[PDB]
Amino acid sequence: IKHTEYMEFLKSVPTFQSLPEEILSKLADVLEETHYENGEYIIRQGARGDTFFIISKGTVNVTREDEDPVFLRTLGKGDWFGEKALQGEDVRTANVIAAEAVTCLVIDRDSFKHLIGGLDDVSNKAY
Ligand SMILES: O=c1c2ncn([C@@H]3O[C@@H]4COP(=O)(O)O[C@H]4[C@H]3O)c2[nH]c2nc(-c3ccccc3)cn12
Repeated sequence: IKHTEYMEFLKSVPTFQSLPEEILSKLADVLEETHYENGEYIIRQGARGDTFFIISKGTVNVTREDEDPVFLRTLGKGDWFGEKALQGEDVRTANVIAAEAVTCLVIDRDSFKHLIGGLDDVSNKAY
């Protein structure tokens, strides 16, 4: 293997191919693979979060309640989410819901803050 599979996947993602491979190797060491089915909430707006997600398989819907939640966007393989709760306050600012069989590569806060949080795509993200 999985470490090699994770290496090969991360090297294919434009945000992460900017990273030194030794950093990619450390990420591949520590990331956890989680799996979702259609309709399964991955993140719930208003929860407190410490994890960053990279989609390695499937698609997800992002929604946010600003009564009912409005559809924001769909993300797929190679996209990522969960950074805002890692950028200051730890509140989740939107829901992310699986729309099918999903594999996310999940990075914890300690790994994120050292290895990912400085990436300009991530730190300068805007919606
Ligand atoms: O358009 C988006 C969006 N598209 C994807 N995502 C991802 O959903 C994740 C949910 O967890 P998180 O830890 O908050 O990180 C998030 C992002 O990665 C989005 N978030 C997101 N927040 C806003 C917002 C916030 C505060 C005030 C007004 C609008 C708009 N907005």
